Amino acid sequence: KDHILNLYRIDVVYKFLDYEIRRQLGQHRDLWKLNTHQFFLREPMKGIQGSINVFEGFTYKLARLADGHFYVTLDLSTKYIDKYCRFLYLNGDNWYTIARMLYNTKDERVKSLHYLSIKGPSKRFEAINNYISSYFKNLKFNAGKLLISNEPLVEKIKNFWIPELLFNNNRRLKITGFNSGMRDFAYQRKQLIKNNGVLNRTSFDVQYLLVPDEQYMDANLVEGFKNNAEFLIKKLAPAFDKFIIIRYPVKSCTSASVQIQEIEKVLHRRNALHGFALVVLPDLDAFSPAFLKTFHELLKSKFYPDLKVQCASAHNISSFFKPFSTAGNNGIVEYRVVEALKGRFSSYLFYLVLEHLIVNRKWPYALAKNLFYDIYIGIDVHDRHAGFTFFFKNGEQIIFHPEEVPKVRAKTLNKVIYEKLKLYIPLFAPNPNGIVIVRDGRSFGVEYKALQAAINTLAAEGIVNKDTVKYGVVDLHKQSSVPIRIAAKTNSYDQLENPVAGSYKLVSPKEGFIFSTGYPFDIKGTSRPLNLSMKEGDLDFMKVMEDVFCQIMLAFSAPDKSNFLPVIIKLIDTLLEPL
Amino acid sequence: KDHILNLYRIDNLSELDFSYKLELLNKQLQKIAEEVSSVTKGPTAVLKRNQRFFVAVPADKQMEDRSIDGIPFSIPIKLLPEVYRIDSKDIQGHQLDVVYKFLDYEIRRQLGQHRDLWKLNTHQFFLREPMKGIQGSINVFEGFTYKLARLADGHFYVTLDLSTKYIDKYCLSHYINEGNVRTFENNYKGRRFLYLNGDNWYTIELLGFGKSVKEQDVLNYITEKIEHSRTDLKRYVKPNDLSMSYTYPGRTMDPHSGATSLARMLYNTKDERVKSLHYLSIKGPSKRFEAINNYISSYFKNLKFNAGKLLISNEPLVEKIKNFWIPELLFNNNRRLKITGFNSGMRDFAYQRKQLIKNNGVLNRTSFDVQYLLVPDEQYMDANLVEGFKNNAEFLIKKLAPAFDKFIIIRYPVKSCTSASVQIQEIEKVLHRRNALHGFALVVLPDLDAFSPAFLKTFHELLKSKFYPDLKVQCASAHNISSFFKPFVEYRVVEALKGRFSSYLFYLVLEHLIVNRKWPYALAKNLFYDIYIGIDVHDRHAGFTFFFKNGEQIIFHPEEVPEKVRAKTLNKVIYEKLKLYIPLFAPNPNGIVIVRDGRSFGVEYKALQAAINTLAAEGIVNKDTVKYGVVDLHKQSSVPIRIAAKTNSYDQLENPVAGSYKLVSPKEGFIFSTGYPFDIKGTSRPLNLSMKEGDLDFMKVMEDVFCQIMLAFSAPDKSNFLPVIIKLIDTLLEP
DNA sequence: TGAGGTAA
DNA sequence: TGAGGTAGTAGGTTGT
DNA sequence: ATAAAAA
Ligand SMILES: [Mg+2]
Ligand SMILES: [Mg+2]
Repeated sequence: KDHILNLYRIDVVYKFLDYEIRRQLGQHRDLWKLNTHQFFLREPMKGIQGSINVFEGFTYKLARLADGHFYVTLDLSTKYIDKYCRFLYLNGDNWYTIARMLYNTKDERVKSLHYLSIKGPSKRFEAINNYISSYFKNLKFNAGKLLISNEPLVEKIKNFWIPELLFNNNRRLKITGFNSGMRDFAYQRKQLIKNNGVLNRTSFDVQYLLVPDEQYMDANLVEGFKNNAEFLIKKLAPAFDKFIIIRYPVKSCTSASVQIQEIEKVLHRRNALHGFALVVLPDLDAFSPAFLKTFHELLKSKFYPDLKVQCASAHNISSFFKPFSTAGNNGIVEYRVVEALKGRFSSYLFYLVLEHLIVNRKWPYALAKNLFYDIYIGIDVHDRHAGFTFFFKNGEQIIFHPEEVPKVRAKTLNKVIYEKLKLYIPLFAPNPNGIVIVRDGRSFGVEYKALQAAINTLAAEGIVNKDTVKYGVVDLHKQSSVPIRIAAKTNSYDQLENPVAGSYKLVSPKEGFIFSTGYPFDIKGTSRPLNLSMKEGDLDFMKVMEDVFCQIMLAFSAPDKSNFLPVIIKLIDTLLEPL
Repeated sequence: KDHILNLYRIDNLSELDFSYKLELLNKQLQKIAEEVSSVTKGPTAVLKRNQRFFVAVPADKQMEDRSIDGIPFSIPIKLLPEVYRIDSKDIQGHQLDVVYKFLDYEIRRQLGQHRDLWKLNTHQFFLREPMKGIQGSINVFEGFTYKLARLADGHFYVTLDLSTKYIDKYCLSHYINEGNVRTFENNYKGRRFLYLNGDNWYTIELLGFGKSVKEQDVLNYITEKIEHSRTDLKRYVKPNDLSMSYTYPGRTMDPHSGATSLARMLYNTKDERVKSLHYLSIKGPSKRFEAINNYISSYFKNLKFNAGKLLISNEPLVEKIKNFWIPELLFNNNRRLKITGFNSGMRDFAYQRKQLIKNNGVLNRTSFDVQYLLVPDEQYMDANLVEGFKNNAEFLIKKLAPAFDKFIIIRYPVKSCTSASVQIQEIEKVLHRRNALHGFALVVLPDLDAFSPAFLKTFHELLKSKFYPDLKVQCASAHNISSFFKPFVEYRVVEALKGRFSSYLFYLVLEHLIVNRKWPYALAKNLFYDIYIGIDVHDRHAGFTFFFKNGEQIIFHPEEVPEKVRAKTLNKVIYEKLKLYIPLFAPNPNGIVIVRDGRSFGVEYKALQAAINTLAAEGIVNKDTVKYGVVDLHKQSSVPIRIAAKTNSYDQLENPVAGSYKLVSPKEGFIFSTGYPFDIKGTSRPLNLSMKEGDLDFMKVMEDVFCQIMLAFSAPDKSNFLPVIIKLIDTLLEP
């Protein structure tokens, strides 16, 4: 079907045109600018009973598509500002950022007011047209006139095909067409995971069950929760052994007081230095949220990467159960799952067990067909720390390694890449035909030259043939370069809908966008694009994009829900908590 | 665009043979037909010819001369050797009971003779394999309901729709044993059970319990049925389970006996499973239509007639369904809301309805009465929260209806949990101490902390039914009121919960205004017929609603009825109200339509005719130029029609637009109204209309009923199913 | 802190 | 009980 | 206009 893009054609000059548009848009009375490419209206909504007003506006940019014309890209935006008191300073009619505060997306002040910024395809694509028709007119080409148009770009947008996934005991899942098979794709994915189990059948390490003491928690609620979790995790991964329990005292709760005793008293005496463990956070009674947040941060970051910790909340565990009066026995005082509250508890337990398996490096499934390139590398530079993932063919081999970054950082990163590649290439992917680095953020050539040095060393040792191999670097943008929005024009009563999963748009032969969220999943609003840009190398961009999209279908955290990032960057974000 | 319907065409009627063999009167004829059909094992197609009634029987089966013991006398019944022939192209109305009954019987027999199926009633067949992966103690069974159709194109159709049943996993074996026969007996009598009985599954109604199988004489009988069974019921049956007595759910016969092991128990969709189930049976258009197509292809194939073949086709009917247009609404200070086409204005219809009501207030601007704010005392619920809630509610009401005076507070204590002594203590002591017996008020239910369930609703029910004619109240729950304010002393609404409290208050105030008979809005254009009289009788109580043109005049009237006295009361009420109200609101009425819920026995038409004759005697209304009739509205549709729209989107099926109608006969139609501009999950359900008497036009009545559907007074932001007259009757008339 | 996208 | 619809009938061949 | 109570 035909698709509608968010591109209004203008019928080098890039910076000159941007200057003209910015200068003419800054003169509008009901239009105050906030960034180089962000504007807002000088009025809040009506019927807002809070102490914070919201400000509508639009995001604007220019595009240089391959057709041979310049285009305008427009998308909505929203700001939150308190009314009674960075600041918004005043000088006559000239208002600019530097006596009112500008709020951030965090804290409870804005969290209750967020549905106003989410618009579906029809509402969003009519608001964009209204903004174009109203404000984006009477624009001047300095002395001349600029024809900012309407009736947005209509194109036949192609899409990738959903790859065939590989599960345990074979039992693959493949999509043949736009039939009832694809309609239940996410449900089939989750059901196959639940039935067959995880693909990785390697042995387990030692796990623990460190929970609060008896003075704060009962001795039967924890027993029932542990038994249910053990049953589910044994059904999923049959190699699980046991879930031995550690009890630690509360010792009041004001500010990080329990953290001092947590390591030296109970953890050191029981020799629990090595393991994975599971922690229940004490908030059963009335609690101060700041203490719980600080406790979570200190529990995750106090220990170095040994004993990686996945936590849980005691409130939900207690709410999911009921204190039965053990009718039939004496003194059991056990807790049971409420009969009307079984499905939600099952979903809770499934998600928690999946998370604990992810932190245990047991991947649930993989792709049946090999990707076009053998080696994929994901590098992220966390605060003062860095993380690397190595992704081999199909997805059966994913390796993760953290590192402390102390310049000599390039030397350390190059050494890490060299040793990891020389250790792992002969084991999993002998004679690779291509190495791709996927870097989150911005690239400066350090990773590319490190890969070049490692390739030269490996060719000196004869591991990989230099002539047939290729290497390249691609950059992932979590915030898109330009806010591209597309919709599918249909015959239904609502004439627009979200694009299908896999719709790609290449702006330049080295830059493009992928819409992973789409038809087989359900979302509120319009899908946002994931932006990729290949910087250097001798790769084919189309193959890299197809492999990245196939990596997006590997949703290890929530298989039922959709996934926005490829599994390598998502795994870094999950397993790279500070230190 | 085209719409895919739920009908499958029988493309073999051109070569089907057919044959013949031959209130109190209607009941006697029905009884005669039931008795002959029971003894001949076939369909009865009772025919009227030459002012006489005969029972139709196909010529293959014989019929022996005898007598049937009727109530006045035992009428002799006799075979008539004359046999009549019906061609494929002459199915005139006297023969309409024929063809229909023959096909029905044949299809029911062949469907009940299936392996992986069983029948629940005359027209519902379910699978014997329940839904997999249910963690509760309730099995969900999925099946279909079918019906025959006589669409005016000239062909018979099969209408098939999905259905679900909820049955516990095991009943009468692990629930009651011989040691507690008299303990829980009263918790099972009068219910509906499923009996397997080998490979002949049927539903039953239990008349009580009995002795055990080893003593009641019936062993070696069930062992015969479980021997030739595809299910190993040998382990199920043990000589310890007691013998239960059953009858058929249809009518009364002798009290048969059977064991308690094979009997499972069914649930009507009110006892339990609410909000823990009922979400598995909600299916969208594409999924439901795919399941229907699979059922038709799986079981409605290679069907056999008596000697021929039944060629039921596939690819269900594809037509072009027409629709009515959305009427234009009228609000306070004019402020019309009209829809010009399929544009953005149609998209925000419900939201703009609510916004216009919020901005402009209610349209009815008459005076008010004395109001109360029945609320717990100072020790329970305190006083500062009460004062803040009262201030906010008063501000909202005065913003909505500017004739509001005040909100006089009344305090009551709670004491203990009795639900009957607290009934007298709560509203028969403090309200009787004051002069607060006439008014409207609104009560705040005490549910602050650790309130016990299963009684508060009972209390609430009592609170809705003591002083009904003089103290019509609207309830509210203190748990939700206390969930917004938090102590700081003084009480202030929390900053995070500001929109939620606003929505709660707006809906509560709108419901309280509806109790006060202050209609928020009305239609702009007049209806085709001036007067609409909606009648609805249930639970010994009757309710009438008089709707004048435009709806600016909607008058509700409750009545108590106990059957000739009932008809006299109905006639008196209709005549008195019409004579009182016609000269005021509708001078020289053009027509009178009685929208009746349920089934019409002809009493309404007689009452309307008598009232019209008396009115013409008074000279108020004419006789040559006047129309009057009765239209029956069915809450549960006769044939289960479903409509979906064909679109090129990724989901190829969509719900039809609001107001899409399809008529099957000259006097039978279906309307779909919960469609596009509103948001629902699942498929829209039809509304069924059919005339009974009178000389009205059916198109005008259908369009006016759809126009009345668009008047939503309870929740303006959501969809509506019933027309405003029946919806108002159901909202009021709480006892 | 059960978890995803959309909002930023 | 702030509220809406979607889910949900009637229940004649006979099935000891 | 808002998220549930509802794979
Ligand atoms: Mg987490
Ligand atoms: Mg109510």
